[PDB]
Amino acid sequence: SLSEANTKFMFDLFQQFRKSKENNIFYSPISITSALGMVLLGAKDNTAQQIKKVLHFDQVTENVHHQFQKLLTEFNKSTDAYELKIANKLFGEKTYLFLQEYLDAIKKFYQTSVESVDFANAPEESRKKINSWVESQTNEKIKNLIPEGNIGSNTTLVLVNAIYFKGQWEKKFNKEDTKEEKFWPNKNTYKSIQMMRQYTSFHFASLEDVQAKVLEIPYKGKDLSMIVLLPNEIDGLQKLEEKLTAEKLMEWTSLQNMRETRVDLHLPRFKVEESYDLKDTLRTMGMVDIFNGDADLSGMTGSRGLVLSGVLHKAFVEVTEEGAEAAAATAVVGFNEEFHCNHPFLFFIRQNKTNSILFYGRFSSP
Repeated sequence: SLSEANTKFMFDLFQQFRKSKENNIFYSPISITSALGMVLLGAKDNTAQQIKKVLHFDQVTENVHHQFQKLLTEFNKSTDAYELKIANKLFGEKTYLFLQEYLDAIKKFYQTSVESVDFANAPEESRKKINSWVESQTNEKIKNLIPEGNIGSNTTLVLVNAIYFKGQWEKKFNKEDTKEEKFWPNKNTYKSIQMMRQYTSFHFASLEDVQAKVLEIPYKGKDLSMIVLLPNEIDGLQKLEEKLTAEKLMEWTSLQNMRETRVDLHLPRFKVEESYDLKDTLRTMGMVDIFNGDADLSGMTGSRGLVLSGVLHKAFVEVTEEGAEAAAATAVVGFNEEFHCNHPFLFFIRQNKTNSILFYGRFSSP
């Protein structure tokens, strides 16, 4: 199952991300999968086999690219209550020729469009053009995706994925009920925060065992939901993080294993913005040939010689009384019950029909 593969890669990412100093974590695993999927399509031999393993695409069954193409289709839908959109794009050096085969394949499986830019003579201005396209696909929430240092006059390829979601809560919060309260990042310390509050019935589950609770907060239309995992104890997050695997997430957070239940939901207004340099991270995870001289990306060009210089990700979420807005992008460069979220919690945004986790995060502090 592909949904499962993507969710496993999501946890493999999370364990790496835990090592940086940043308190909050927020990223789109699907955006990253999509960008690396476009790289895989042009990879060969061992270069390809390492990518497949990192993405868990070697564990999907029946061609994976076809299954991903079906997913991409589902992720482009707007109603009156929400917008979800995803796009893939290839920016190549103007004078540089890709295999028609490779172009047809990314067009077909990843809906990728192609734009030619002048990296050779204008690498800085090319950088800024890619960064603006990304703004343009993210309601301007992802700015400066690719910082200086990453594009040069020898750059021949930047593959980019952008994903954007904005949706209304099915049951909105009343701004009149929002109040300043303390948020405790640790047992013995606090920061002020605007706490939204409502009493309503939601699918709920108590996970007595990791000493946590789970809540589903639907978006209007119920195509998407935000799932939140709240440790029972102020300091219990570290255990929950150790025990939450893809298999456990799938069990605990399915409708099947939750129940409609009335909850004083207290959820803070919050905003998270984070950046990731993914090169060394993916290297650790198993993707080595692609970043060095062994690289085989001859499926892109017809011969070896292309190597990836970087992989960058940036992500944004904001939660308000009306709903939530979430965005991310990835660049690859080549050459009765209470649920009170007043201490750290995990959250994610899921597309319910496909069971896909589009965005995943940890809120540790305002």
